[PDB]
Amino acid sequence: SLKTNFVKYERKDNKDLCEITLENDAGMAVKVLNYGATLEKVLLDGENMILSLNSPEDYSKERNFLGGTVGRIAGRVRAGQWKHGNEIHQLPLNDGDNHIHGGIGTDMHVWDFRPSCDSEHARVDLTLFDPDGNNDYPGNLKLHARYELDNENNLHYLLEAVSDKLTIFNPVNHTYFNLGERAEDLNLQMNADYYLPVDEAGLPDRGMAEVAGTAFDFRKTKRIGDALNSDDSQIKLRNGLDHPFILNGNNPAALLSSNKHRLIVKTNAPALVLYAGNHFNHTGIVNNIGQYDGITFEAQCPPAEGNDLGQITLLPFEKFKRTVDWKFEEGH
Amino acid sequence: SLKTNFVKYERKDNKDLCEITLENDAGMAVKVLNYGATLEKVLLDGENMILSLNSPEDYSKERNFLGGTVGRIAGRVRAGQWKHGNEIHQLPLNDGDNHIHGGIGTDMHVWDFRPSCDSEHARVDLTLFDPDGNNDYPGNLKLHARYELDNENNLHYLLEAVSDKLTIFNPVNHTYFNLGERAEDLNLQMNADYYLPVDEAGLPDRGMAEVAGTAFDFRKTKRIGDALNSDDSQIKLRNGLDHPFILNGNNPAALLSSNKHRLIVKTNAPALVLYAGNHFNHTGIVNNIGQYDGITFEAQCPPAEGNDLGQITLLPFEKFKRTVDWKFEEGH
Amino acid sequence: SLKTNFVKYERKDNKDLCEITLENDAGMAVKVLNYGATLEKVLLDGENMILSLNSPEDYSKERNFLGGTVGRIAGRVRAGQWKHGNEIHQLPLNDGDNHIHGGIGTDMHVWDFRPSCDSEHARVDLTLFDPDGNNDYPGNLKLHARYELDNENNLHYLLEAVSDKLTIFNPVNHTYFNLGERAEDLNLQMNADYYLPVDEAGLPDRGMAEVAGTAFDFRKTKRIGDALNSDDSQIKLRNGLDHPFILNGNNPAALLSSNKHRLIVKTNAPALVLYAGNHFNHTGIVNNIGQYDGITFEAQCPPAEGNDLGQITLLPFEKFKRTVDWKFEEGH
Amino acid sequence: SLKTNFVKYERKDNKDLCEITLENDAGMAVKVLNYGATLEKVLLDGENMILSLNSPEDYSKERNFLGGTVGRIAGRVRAGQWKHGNEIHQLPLNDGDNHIHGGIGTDMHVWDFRPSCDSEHARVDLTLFDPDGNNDYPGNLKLHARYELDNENNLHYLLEAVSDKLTIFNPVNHTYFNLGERAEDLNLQMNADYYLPVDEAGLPDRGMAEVAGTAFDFRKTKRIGDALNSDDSQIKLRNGLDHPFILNGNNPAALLSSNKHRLIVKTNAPALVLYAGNHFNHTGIVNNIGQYDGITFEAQCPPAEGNDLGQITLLPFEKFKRTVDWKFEEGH
Ligand SMILES: [Cl-]
Ligand SMILES: [Cl-]
Ligand SMILES: [Cl-]
Ligand SMILES: [Cl-]
Ligand SMILES: [Cl-]
Ligand SMILES: [Cl-]
Ligand SMILES: [Cl-]
Ligand SMILES: [Cl-]
Ligand SMILES: [Mg+2]
Ligand SMILES: [Mg+2]
Ligand SMILES: [Mg+2]
Ligand SMILES: [Mg+2]
Ligand SMILES: [Mg+2]
Ligand SMILES: [Mg+2]
Ligand SMILES: [Mg+2]
Ligand SMILES: [Mg+2]
Repeated sequence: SLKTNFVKYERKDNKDLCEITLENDAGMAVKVLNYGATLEKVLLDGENMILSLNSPEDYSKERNFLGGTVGRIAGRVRAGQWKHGNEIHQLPLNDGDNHIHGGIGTDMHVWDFRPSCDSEHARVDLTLFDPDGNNDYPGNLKLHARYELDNENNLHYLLEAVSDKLTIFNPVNHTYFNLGERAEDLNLQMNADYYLPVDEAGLPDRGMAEVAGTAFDFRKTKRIGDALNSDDSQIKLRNGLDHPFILNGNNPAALLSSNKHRLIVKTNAPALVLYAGNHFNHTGIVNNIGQYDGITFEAQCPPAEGNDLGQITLLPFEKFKRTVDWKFEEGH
Repeated sequence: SLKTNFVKYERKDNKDLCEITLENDAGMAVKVLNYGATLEKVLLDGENMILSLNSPEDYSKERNFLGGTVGRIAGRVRAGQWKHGNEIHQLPLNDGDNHIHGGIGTDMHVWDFRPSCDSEHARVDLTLFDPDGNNDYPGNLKLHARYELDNENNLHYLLEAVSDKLTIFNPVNHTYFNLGERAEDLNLQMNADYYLPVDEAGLPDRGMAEVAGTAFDFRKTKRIGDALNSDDSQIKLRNGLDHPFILNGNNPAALLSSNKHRLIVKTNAPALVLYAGNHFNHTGIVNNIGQYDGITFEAQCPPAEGNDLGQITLLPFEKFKRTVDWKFEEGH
Repeated sequence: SLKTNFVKYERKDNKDLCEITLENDAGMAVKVLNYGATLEKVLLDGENMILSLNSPEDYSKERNFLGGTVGRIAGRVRAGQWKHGNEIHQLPLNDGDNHIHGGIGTDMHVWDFRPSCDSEHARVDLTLFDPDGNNDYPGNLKLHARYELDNENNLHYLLEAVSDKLTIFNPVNHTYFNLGERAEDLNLQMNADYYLPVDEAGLPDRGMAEVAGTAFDFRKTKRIGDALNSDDSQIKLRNGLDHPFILNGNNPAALLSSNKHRLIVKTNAPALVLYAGNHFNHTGIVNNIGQYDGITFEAQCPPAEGNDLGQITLLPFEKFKRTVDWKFEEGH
Repeated sequence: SLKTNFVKYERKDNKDLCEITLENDAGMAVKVLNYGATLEKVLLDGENMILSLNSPEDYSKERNFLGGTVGRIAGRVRAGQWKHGNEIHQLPLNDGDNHIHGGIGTDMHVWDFRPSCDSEHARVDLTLFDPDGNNDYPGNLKLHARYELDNENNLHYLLEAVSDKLTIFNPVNHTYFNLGERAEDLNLQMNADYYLPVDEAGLPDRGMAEVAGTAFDFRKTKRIGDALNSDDSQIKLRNGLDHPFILNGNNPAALLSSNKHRLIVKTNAPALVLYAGNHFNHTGIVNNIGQYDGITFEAQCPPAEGNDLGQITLLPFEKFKRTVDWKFEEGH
């Protein structure tokens, strides 16, 4: 049967930290932490399809992002500045001259949760209240995340939010995928004809450039390591992939594959930000993960070159809705 | 036919007090009072499945909770305090050092009502306006309760609300179930692996504890009286069950049974607070009910240990929606 | 075919006054005025089922109510006063010591309109903006009325509204029905066990009274004239029927019949206010209508005895929705 | 397959200008610019059905309107004044004594965009944030435009918006149609019995006039050039058609035809404003288009004679929704 359960493993911020398991009748078990509404593991016949830390306890010892619901804004904001009309709002500069990842972001907070299931799905709904002014963002914000598993081995991620003030909001699920192997060795096809080259600060500075003729061309199936180990100046600059790709609208958004498994990625986001875990090195808390072991498909609106953030602006009471679907299937 | 009617029996607060009857074609009659949007009786072939007072008039003579729509917050709030950001709001201390049951709560107000029916349901919709600042709660609040009976002997309870200010809201239906017998003698199975132990003040103080190895273990069908008459320190502390149970997500939330009847409880709440009518003693207005005659399944977000009430916070204009389904069927 | 059209006949308030015709394939033609979103005629095989003035031009010469969308509040408000919390708002005293019919109400304004049709319906949607403070009511208000005709000779009336401020709103469609004859001679059955007796000022003063044993008993089919010509003190007081009836929830709300036609009335309102055109006398602008020629079924929340108007209070941005269905069929 | 793609061709306002192509399996390709959410081309078996500039780059060199999403208000506002209650708001006088086309309107802004497709549709969703006070309009505004192509050669246009302040909003899609020929030579049938004659300033001054007996009568199929070359005083005044037509509600709103093609126009707007490109003259940036080469069917609420703009007033948080459907089919 489709079923759910959870176990409490710790306390943080006067709240319980739990590990929630969703199971189906098709060989899949999904593990979620209410800490950061974090996707911890995706087990297909016992094999983990994503990067995970050594233990659930490890996730809250420091900020390592993997699996997390990162907000209020995932990625960078130039000079931490948001201009609307003749007004500019200043966000905290936690990334040198810029702002990144919401400051002390939502991936670091303990969310409330509620598991449920029916004849078609096993799911967990998570909620978080973030007060007006937290990390200098305007608006009381209510966030709702759902991870929902069906019998077709599709894991659906839904992230909804509402603010009571004009604000900016562009969160992302920060899961790294490896299909039980290493992302460097995996094949990728992606329906994106353009990417955003970035500057030394890691932000776009000239809008879209064609992927054609560059390391970023995944229009035809290509080994990820071919891009990572190329002499491409943008790859060298960011020590691997660390780049927004602008989707062309054809389905699926991305298809990641090994000889044994395939992952089909779909989303209502306009972009995928691909980061190949360029900084991992088998040390510290994350000693079980090395460089290029996993790759994100961060489904969000792309980071912007400057203070025009119209795309990610929410009116008071406007419903934000992000969907991502990760479908796991058998290889060729 | 599915049908409705009502009778006026009294006046209170310059309004009429009525008793509304919903009937189906499957042997069920449900009686509702617009006073407190209160579930008065659930008759299955003439046999009452819930605790009821001697007469409808008795419900409004004093606060005895049974059947009532208790709000704005059912249960306790530590120190009556709600912290959001750097702001704390103080609620009335009607429970010693703490706040309980909304002060002069919604179970004590006269709601407006409207019966209706169709080929599938007989229902009554009830509404209440609670002004900003009543019982020191922020926000004008509009509440809508519905009791809806179908031909499958399911009684659906829907409780919706909206506030025009940032506020806190966690109401509950306070029906006590007995299946025409005494709850102490009934069997219970409940899909909850954790409960919240409470302190001397009746509030949680350490988050979840496993039900395994305690009186609170209803994972396998167990006579309620076995828990009530056990030497468990938490049972002794609260003179019986008076505890939040955190649901594991598997269906149903609870199954209460006698040899003759079963009640299947489903809800979109994350918790059930179980209270076994520990204080009843066949005296006063409630002289027809004794200790442990009935048990609640209060479907709400759980009472919290402190002033972090994020789970029950509503933005202005945010729709709150609680569902409970009580399905009555024949025994084994 | 289901079809619509309109003709312009006059100018008022720098706007065009039009008469809109909805037609079906089942012998029905419905005439609507954008002046007051007014139901002008309901023609079944050429025979008018409702009271109408001599000409469309007559409707805007003075306030005669028939067919009109009367708001913001249809009927009386005691002392013109609305109490919410510790605040009381004062409405204009256009009814002696009381307020009635919204002051210079929405039945006196020129609405915008748009006809449309499809394979199932012919309809006209009408809209009106009423500014904050008009007739001393709070809130900018957007009203939307729809008259929609199908091939089953059902005319659906939908009235929706939203305010940007906490406010009170209880409009009604003021159509008088006669089935091409005189209402005094028609039979009526109504699923209401209670009515609200009124005082000398025409307002309720003691809540519900049983219809049983009074002129107001239409639980079993009865000639309307039997009530009108009875010695009942409430009938004498109001010179006929002028009374709220509280619906019991069984279907339909009312059934009005002659030997040739029947009208089946359904509504999502809790009450019908019945007024038998007690003041008409074949004089003035309305010289074609005499006493008791038609009867309203004003589907609204009932007039209240005092300043507690919780039932009709709207939060800012709360959607009000009233439906009425008038189905015309062949007699027995 | 239904498919989408886009190409970047320029930069403007620190954003990329792209040309988005939607294609189906029925011979249609639609080209959209994110600059002004502009409909650039509609190709049916290689033949363009609408007016287009020489190149996508031409659209942003100056304001020429064709294809554009023109807002916040398309068309004129008398004296630039909006009266609500006792308040009047003043808009910029960019049209002599009047206001027109939103000032520096939304057809001149770079919108964000996202293509997508499925088994039934190929679409592009575009969004724009317009700050409070831009062009002296109140309210932060979020606009969403969608162009959606199906396999029946219907192109659907959806335009939605929400403001956080009481405001006025009446945008339009400004596509000119020619069916690969010249509009002057095309036949038109239109289900509108009334038009709004205009004054020297191009605004209505007397409400509706019958089309019967005038050049504006398209109730029966008529060559557009017959109206354009007539001696009608309103045609002479505006150098061709430049007039609101008020729809009668029968389907379709308009049918434009050549010997080879037909265009079926449907809309939820109450009016179509018809402008026959009266000013084009094969000079300047638009040197490829001459007088009467194309005709708009601007689906909006009609321009008003004065400061009563109730029809186009939006409450804060009220959802505006315009639909237009353009279906292209084979001729007779
Ligand atoms: Cl801006
Ligand atoms: Cl490494
Ligand atoms: Cl907080
Ligand atoms: Cl006892
Ligand atoms: Cl009140
Ligand atoms: Cl008379
Ligand atoms: Cl006004
Ligand atoms: Cl020319
Ligand atoms: Mg601060
Ligand atoms: Mg390694
Ligand atoms: Mg106070
Ligand atoms: Mg006893
Ligand atoms: Mg005033
Ligand atoms: Mg007469
Ligand atoms: Mg300004
Ligand atoms: Mg030419």
